[PDB]
Amino acid sequence: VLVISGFAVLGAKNQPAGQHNIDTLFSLYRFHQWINGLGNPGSDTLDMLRQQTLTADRLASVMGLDISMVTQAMVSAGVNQLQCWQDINTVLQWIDVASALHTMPSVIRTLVNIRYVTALNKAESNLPSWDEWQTLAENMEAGLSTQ
Amino acid sequence: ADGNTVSIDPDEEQSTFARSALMRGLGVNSGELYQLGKLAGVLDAQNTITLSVFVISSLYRLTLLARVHQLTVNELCMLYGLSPFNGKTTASLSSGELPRLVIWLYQVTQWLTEAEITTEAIWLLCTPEFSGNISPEISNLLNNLRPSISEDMAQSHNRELQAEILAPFIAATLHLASPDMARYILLWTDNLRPG
Amino acid sequence: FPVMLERTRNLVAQLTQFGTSLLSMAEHDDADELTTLLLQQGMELATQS
Amino acid sequence: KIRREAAQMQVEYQETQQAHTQAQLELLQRKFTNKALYSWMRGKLSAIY
Amino acid sequence: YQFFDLTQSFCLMAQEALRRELTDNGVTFIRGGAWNGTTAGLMAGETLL
Repeated sequence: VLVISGFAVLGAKNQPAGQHNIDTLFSLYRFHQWINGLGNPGSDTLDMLRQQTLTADRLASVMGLDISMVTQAMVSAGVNQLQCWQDINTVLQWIDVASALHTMPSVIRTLVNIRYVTALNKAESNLPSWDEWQTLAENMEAGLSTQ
Repeated sequence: ADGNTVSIDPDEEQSTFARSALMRGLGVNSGELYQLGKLAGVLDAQNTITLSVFVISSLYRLTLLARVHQLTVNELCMLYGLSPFNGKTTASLSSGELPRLVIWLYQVTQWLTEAEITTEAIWLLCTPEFSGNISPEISNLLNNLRPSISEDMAQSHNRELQAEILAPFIAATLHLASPDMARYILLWTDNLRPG
Repeated sequence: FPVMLERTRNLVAQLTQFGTSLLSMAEHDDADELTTLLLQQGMELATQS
Repeated sequence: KIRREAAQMQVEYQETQQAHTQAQLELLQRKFTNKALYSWMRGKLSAIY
Repeated sequence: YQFFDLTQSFCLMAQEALRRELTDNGVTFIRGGAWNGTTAGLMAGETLL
């Protein structure tokens, strides 16, 4: 499947197809781990991965996660379609950093978008307002234990 | 206990503090809260809901029902779809219908634990639904049936003989045990007529 | 037709024992690798012991 | 306390045991001669026979 | 692989010879699929037989 797609459905950095180096090596390793974790429907998953019919809701159903989680991952990574495994792995790592912190993907996006510049010396001061800070803290803390 | 209308939409920006409190109390994410609202049928326009103690009690009852049976919200939705009480809202559960649902759920969970079957697998093997498109196994069945057998002998009149002829191909495409078991599965599927 | 019949038949015959031989050697190979991996696992286990 | 350390490293020894047994299982499933090949075998042989 | 290619050519020319001998041009039983490339092109022998 990878060779038939010609690394187009795999994605590449600054090169056509893919150069034999550490970036493509790590990408292939993570892709193989994802294929191993696919499960029983992994055969059909790769089947429409050969095509361009692998939809976000189908991926959500196969992985067993939440469709709203997948959608907020889409809107956070900025990709409207799983054109390449670069986009796929970006979405997967966003989901991973959301799940590890037990917090919503848009909350992760808000945390990343914090330009902590505090009156210039860099791009701009993206510091949220007071109530925005309070709401963000509530959202990121809402998923903890009792003790 | 204020009665104000708040939205439980996971995609809703600026989530209500009461919504977050309900999320933390139920211990389920926003998507599972939306699924619980869908199951309860108390959903409104823009996935809103009035903050009323009756609806809160209904949601907490659903959560306790899932917890006592050791099942998640999605699995609860699947078993509700497979249950005879499917297509009904939790509000539309009478004082005698709720205990019936409880006892049915308990017996189903006990038998499922005894049989040692997972949740999505039992969903697939209990519902008559489909995956959504043609599977690679179906494509292989087509590619091994069109060449091997043509209409010449397939256009016979004996349905049982046609089933016998098609049985080895069905066994090959389903990784089955024996051609006769493939034939008997064909007999089930023909007496059922899914499509 | 008949002459072609028998020598296609026997060419198929050599093809079939070729297939059986390759299957048997593949089984022997994968047995070899599984035993080698078992020995390796045993040796690090002996190290920890 | 050195006994405790020995017990903990026994735990990691048996954990590595589980790790390489899982590796054995996955490589056995990744072997060449496998269930798909043998199902091909059985189906084709049954029909053609 | 080379021997299977030769045997397939032999069976195709035998089929053509049978077609000429029976003065018919519609009968076909060698319909490909003998070389199942997914499995190194095996189980061609019983199909050709």
